[PDB]
Amino acid sequence: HISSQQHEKAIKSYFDEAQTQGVIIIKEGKNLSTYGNALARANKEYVPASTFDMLNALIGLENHKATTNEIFKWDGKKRTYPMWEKDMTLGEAMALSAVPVYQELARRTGLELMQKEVKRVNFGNTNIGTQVDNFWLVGPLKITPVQEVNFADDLAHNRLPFKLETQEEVKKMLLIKEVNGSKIYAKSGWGMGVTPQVGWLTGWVEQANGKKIPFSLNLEMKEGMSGSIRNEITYKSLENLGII
Ligand SMILES: *C(=O)[C@@H]([C@@H]1NC(C(=O)O)=C(S[C@@H]2CN[C@H](CNS(N)(=O)=O)C2)[C@@H]1C)[C@@H](C)O
Repeated sequence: HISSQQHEKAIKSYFDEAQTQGVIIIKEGKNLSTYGNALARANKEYVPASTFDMLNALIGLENHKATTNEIFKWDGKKRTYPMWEKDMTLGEAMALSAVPVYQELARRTGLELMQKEVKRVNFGNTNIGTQVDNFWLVGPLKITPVQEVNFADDLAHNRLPFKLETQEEVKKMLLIKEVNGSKIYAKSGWGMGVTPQVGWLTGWVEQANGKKIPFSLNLEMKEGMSGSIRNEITYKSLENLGII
């Protein structure tokens, strides 16, 4: 039916029309495919930004720094987004990308344990530096879109080196959409502490039949853009490829 030339052209056009530069990497079984309008982004390093929340949550839970029902209280200080001015569980903080919660979690884990855990799972360049509460936001920790799709593939298949229950607890936190029997699990990212800014959407689709298809979208955000472009491009791409 549809030629891969036409798939490549369609997905490129989604990035072109959002007036950005980006890539989406899709993995099917063992085969990695790179689509978009700036393919060379695929092996370039960027800050993980809020995508690190997934591994922050795995580490915190595995090491009993939190539980999935624990309510992280708002301290009452003004926050960047009014939606973050409330009490929340890790799960809620995951959907809202509430960095103050993931910062508190990182502080509980602590620098020594954080570094050792980031090494053990071999995440990105694995370097967190000396600042426990912003290493995923402004450097030194970096990761390529290929490395992110591989992380999502690992987590989707319970292959990371954490208890199965830890991985299931985090995965539950990541359900963002259901489309005709398919379930989309993903974590968004928007790094505003770097120039240029980076947008991420990394997760997988779980199809009706049980197959999991991981993906990582990576693009350049500029002041002005709506964050929902990350989602809109992702769904359009997955739909174009008949994955959903
Ligand atoms: C982490 O990257 C960063 C989070 N990440 C996001 C995000 O949307 O991925 C935000 S933006 C904030 C939370 N969601 C609201 C926007 N919704 S949407 N659909 O993206 O337009 C406002 C924030 C910058 C941490 C480090 O702050």
